[PDB]
Amino acid sequence: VVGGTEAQRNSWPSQISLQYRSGSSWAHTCGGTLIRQNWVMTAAHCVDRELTFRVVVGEHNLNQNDGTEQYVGVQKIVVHPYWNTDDVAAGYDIALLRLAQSVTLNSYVQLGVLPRAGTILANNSPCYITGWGLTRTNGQLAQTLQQAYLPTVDYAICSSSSYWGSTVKNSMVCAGGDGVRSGCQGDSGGPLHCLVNGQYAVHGVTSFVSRLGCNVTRKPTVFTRVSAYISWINNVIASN
Ligand SMILES: [Br-]
Ligand SMILES: [Br-]
Ligand SMILES: [Br-]
Ligand SMILES: [Br-]
Ligand SMILES: [Br-]
Ligand SMILES: [Br-]
Ligand SMILES: [Br-]
Ligand SMILES: [Br-]
Ligand code: NA
Ligand SMILES: [Xe]
Repeated sequence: VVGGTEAQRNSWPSQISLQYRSGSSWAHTCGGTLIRQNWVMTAAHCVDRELTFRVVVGEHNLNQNDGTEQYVGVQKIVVHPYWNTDDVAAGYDIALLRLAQSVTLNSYVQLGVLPRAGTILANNSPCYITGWGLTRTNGQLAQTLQQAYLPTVDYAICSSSSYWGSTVKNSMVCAGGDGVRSGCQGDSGGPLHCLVNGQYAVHGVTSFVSRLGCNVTRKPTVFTRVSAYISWINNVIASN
């Protein structure tokens, strides 16, 4: 998250850190959203590689004991069957991870609430992106969970020529684009939390930014629109 501020440790308890094994250690690669005690919603591109993944729930500082973490292996990965890794602009950047164990809920570990199917936010709706991704373009990961205020940019504006043109699809949510604040690498798969009727819900799964860089004016961060995938998500959880 570029231009973010440090999240309070109990503000976004469905955020997870998706990590892969590297040697005798684990490296954060992506975010995700806990949506069931044994299911995480993340971006399909996050699990393109044939790695060993784990999820950490109740994580705040990647590199320090918080006293609240639960570490759990990924037992099954269900990528959207229409996903194509060399066409992120096609969409379908969404995947569900079944955990090897059901995690325990507490103030630090809670299910993310998802929007109702079909729901589209008004232009400039209030949202926060959260994650441990780079804090600058070609920078380094955040040690502590970051949040940045990233109002939505609706499909008409974001699919216009000045913005993303035909690269963005209506199955995506755009947010930000102010040149200062953005998602960045390592935020992929994590949530966009948008305030609706007084409740935050996860409307977006972070998918991509500009090849030019993370905080690029008129290149808002692009997210998979969760409310386009509610039936998919329910079908997968019900079948697995
Ligand atoms: Br949350
Ligand atoms: Br559950
Ligand atoms: Br699998
Ligand atoms: Br269990
Ligand atoms: Br909703
Ligand atoms: Br939307
Ligand atoms: Br829809
Ligand atoms: Br749906
Ligand atoms: Na930690
Ligand atoms: Xe990203």
